[PDB]
Amino acid sequence: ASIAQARKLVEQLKMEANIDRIKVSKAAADLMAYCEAHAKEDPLLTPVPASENPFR
Amino acid sequence: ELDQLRQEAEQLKNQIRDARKACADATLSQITNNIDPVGRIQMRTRRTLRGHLAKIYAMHWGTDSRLLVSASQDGKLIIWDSYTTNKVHAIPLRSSWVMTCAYAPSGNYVACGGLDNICSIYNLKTREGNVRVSRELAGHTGYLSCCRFLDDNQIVTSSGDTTCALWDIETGQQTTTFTGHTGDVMSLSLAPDTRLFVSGACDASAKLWDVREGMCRQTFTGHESDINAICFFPNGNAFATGSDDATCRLFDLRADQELMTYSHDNIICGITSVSFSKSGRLLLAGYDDFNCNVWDALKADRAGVLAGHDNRVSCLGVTDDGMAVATGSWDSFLKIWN
Amino acid sequence: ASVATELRCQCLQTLQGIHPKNIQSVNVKSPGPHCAQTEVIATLKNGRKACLNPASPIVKKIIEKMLN
Amino acid sequence: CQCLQTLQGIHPKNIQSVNVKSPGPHCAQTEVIATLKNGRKACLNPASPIVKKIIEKMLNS
Amino acid sequence: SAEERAALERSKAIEKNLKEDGISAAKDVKLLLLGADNSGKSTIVKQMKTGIVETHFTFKNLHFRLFDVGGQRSERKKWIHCFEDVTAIIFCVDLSDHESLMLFDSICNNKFFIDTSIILFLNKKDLFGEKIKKSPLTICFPEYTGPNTYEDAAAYIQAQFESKNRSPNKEIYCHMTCATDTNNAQVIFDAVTDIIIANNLRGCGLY
Amino acid sequence: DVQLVESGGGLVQPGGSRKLSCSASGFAFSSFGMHWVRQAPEKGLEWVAYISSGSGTIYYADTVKGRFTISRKNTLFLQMTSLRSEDTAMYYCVRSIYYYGSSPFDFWGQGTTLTVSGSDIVMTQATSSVPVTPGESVSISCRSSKSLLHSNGNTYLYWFLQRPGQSPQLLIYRMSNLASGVPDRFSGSGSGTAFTLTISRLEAEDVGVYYCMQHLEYPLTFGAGTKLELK
Amino acid sequence: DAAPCEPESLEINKYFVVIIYALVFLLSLLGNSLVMLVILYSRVGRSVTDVYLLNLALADLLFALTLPIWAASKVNGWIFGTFLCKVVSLLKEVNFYSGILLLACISVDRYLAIVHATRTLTQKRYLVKFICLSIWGLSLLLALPVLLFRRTVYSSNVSPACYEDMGNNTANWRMLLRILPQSFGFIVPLLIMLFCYGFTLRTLFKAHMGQKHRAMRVIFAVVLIFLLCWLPYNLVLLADTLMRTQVIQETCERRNHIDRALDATEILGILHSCLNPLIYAFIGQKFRHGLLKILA
Repeated sequence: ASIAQARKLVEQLKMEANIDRIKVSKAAADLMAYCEAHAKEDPLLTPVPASENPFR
Repeated sequence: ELDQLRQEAEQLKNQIRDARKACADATLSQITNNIDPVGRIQMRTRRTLRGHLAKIYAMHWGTDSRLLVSASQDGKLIIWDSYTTNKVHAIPLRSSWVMTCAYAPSGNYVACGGLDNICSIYNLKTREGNVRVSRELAGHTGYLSCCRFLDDNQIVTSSGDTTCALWDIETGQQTTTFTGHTGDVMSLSLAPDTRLFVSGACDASAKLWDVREGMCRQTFTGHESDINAICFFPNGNAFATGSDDATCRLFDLRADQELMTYSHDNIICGITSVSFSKSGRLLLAGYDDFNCNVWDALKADRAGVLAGHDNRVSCLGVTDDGMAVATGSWDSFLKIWN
Repeated sequence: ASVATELRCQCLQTLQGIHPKNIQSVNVKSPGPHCAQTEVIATLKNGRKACLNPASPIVKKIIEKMLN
Repeated sequence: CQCLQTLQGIHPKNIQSVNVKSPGPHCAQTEVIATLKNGRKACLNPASPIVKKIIEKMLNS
Repeated sequence: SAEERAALERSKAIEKNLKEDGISAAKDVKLLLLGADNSGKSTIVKQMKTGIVETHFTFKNLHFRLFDVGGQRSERKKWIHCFEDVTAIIFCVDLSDHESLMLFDSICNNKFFIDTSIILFLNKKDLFGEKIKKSPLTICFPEYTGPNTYEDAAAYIQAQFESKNRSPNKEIYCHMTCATDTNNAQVIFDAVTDIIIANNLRGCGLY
Repeated sequence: DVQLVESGGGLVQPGGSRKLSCSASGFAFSSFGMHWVRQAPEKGLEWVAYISSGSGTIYYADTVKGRFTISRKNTLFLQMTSLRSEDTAMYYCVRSIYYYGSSPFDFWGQGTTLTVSGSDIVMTQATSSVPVTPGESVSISCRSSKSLLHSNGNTYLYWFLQRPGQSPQLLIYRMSNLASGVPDRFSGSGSGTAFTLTISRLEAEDVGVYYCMQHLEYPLTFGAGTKLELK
Repeated sequence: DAAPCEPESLEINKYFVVIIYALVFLLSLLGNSLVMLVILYSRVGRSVTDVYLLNLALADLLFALTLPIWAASKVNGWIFGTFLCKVVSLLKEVNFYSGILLLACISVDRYLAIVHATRTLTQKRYLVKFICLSIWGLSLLLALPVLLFRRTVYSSNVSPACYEDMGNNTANWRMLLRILPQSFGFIVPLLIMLFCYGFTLRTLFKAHMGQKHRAMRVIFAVVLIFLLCWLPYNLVLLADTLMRTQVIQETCERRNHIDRALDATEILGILHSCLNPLIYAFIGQKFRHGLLKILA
């Protein structure tokens, strides 16, 4: 009973622990690049004029 | 050999922790400290949809950014016209204990589930003129806490019996069952590519599944209490999870660890909903403190408050064009903020 | 002076007549907001004020006499 | 005497009460004073037949 | 507004229908029925005729919607707020059977049930009396010092149950049933009308 | 299936009266607005009357107001009074549910043949007959006196097809949206006042008469009727 | 033996009367200010009683707004002119009527909420905005004669007053006008309150809550405050009505005794605006918690 559960747990842990990880700085850099690239297409942090606002 | 297996599990966990701590060369804040803050973000209530008489527990935007479906415990799921406040449909539900709702990306279907352990699919474009129940999926032993439409034919559900399942609406049989969570799965969010998804459970952990093979690719655990909401970053390589610990955290898929946490001293209430902006710069999180806060996701500093709700906000959603954000609340009022 | 929120007629009892030589001044008040009936008040030479009946012809004759 | 220049005409309806004086220590001539509805005081001619006619009107009300 | 006028008219029609359903459904009294397993919940729910089990019956022009949620094998905290608007709570206790005490303490001190008043039922009176005549009442209660009669033991159990509430804005209506009776509907109706009167009198700025 | 069957047609003496019935089955009749569309024996279609859902708003044609009455058991009625010699036609029953994204005029009734012994938007189809061969591209055109584009961006032009011996069937609604069950071979386009319907890879079953209709304001005006013929 | 009944006046009374008027003004302004600030700060839980309390507090403040003018008039007569003699009188009478009828509707609402709690008749109590508008309109209609039929009446023995004038028979016409405050201002609301609160008390006698005693005592306090405020003034007015009609004997001593009683009873009656907030609003737990939160 518990033996099978422990076997499944250790197998899942082994599978998860064998995943390549990039540096956190690289991930932060790509997130920042994505946020900067689409800055002009987000009409919530940069408000849109009432002419083009469908909820005016 | 049980002790040996437990020791092996502990050694694997220690190896995972060491590997994760090896790649944390610098934090997100030290990188984004060089960028300009977004400044104050004031959003005004453009619309108010007063149709529901009981507490609202779910909402979902149509893929066209105009239709919205809202579910309450009055027994009704109403499809709204956001631009003109009109109601296009009013669907009576068999069971009024509904805690989730979904809108199909095509727009021909809606889903709804709750304490009845059954996910119900409704056909909106029937030739007979009315809305009819196309399917009733019953394979969960616990309440369904979330559901999402992969396409017109397959839907992934999250239940309170520590399982997530993938369904086939044509036949009504679970294509794949995802297991591994220790507590009730309370949230779910499919990736933009719709090949993998994350589920936040009450065991203070979020697991990264994938629908095709059904194996938990990664597990993220940084919270202290039950996770109530989760949402994918628009890039698809990150997600944010808001828990009942009065905090929300940003996790990176490739870095495999948490990046930033959005907490304030005067915040005690736990998160009820989490949603991102179109560009991924704002993180609008709904709180049990009757208000919704807007977080500068790159600097982890608050940028505004969407006050104006008279009860706990239960659902929050941002349209696909990012024009407006809708917030549902237990006071039976949904408001569109722009 | 005195302030009253209620105005009442200044005469309670009326006499049938008075000696003209003992009358110094006579005030005649028409019916109005403060009295439904006509009130005629005569001030005597001794400082006393007396009431007179408007319906009495003697009062009208006396008024005509002093109006000479 | 309070009545120096007696008026030659006044509206009977605007007169609230009429007080008639007589020769005495404070005045050696007959004086007639009429109190208007607006609070102002006016003097009427004792020899005027109109004044006598007005006084009869109040008495015969 | 070319044919958007017809859409607006349809919207008004369905809004009128929604208000009609709300008016019709506002006349029902929703009661959350709790208790431990085999405590008499099933016995009394059918006395007046797998996710959630709902029972409805009408008594004196009042529709009683009675929800039994003991079939949910999950933590209450994640779905108990769905029943925050219930008029009252009906708690069933098997006298002739510690877990019930803990359950009552947990459900009476909940953050969502601070103002919700409970209706306490003590079923199996005859069985409790027989057990008292057969076994002492100190087996379940180590700290019970007093006579071994039925009346005082029942009063002690009721007092132990009522000691678990602290808020002064809620009341516990404790009634003893022998399960050989059909009066439970009357007790529920009287408790419900008393609770409604108390809530309305609070809402009038007069309590 | 959806079925709209009419009855009550026959010979009528001039100056008399008659009533037409429209029995509906196979759909939620209560939530559908119902129209009456009549077609002269040799001429095109002509809108007659319209009753909304719940009998809220009723509109009548100029040549029909006063004489006729429309009321809606799952049946729709038309009380015709003082029938002239120009009222002989075949009357159709049409269902036109209205909400956001709906497709009005989708299903048409069979029709009953009844034989009797100023500011309206004028829509003109310049070509009344077009010779065409199978496999080629046939383009029909329509024009409007007043621009059909609204402030919300919706242009209200509808394209119908009347096969010989059959009732009209909706093909394009709002000038660009394809109806349900229509083959992809049909396309619609237009700009304000000039509208065009393009048929690609013409087949033998696509022959018939095409009518352009406007839904900007009542009364709804149909086109003259372009008749496409084989060879 | 026939001599005019010269009025008798004491200068001591007026200077204490104006002090009382100013104290009532300040106290009523303070209480009504707290009341509306507490209710209007938060828009959550704006119940029916909240709307009734807003309307009653606004009426009480509007009534109290005219207090200094009346005190100045009682000092040395009406010297402010006829236009104010109409406007102030209209405002005061309409606010008095609005207050009394609003008390009547509050009592009716409480009776509906308590006695008929289980039945569907209590559902009819969401028409409070419309019934409040109707009450305000009815009060405005009832105060038509005071605006239309009033003017400054100068006199000789007495200082000019904000009296009435309807013609030669004004003595009887003002009498026929005075029925409305005695019937639609005192008798009808008193009967309504007594009926509704009697059945509410009877219902509360049989219930089994814990704070039923507090509700009973608050109801008794409401009834007693209303009676103590509005019974002596109406009794003195009825005594004057009987005196002028000659049903009872008319004497100079009786008349100036009645005048003094009228002054004292009006002084007592103007206390309703001050006593309304404590009796109605501040006696509830919601109001106390609200202000304690608001003060911060």
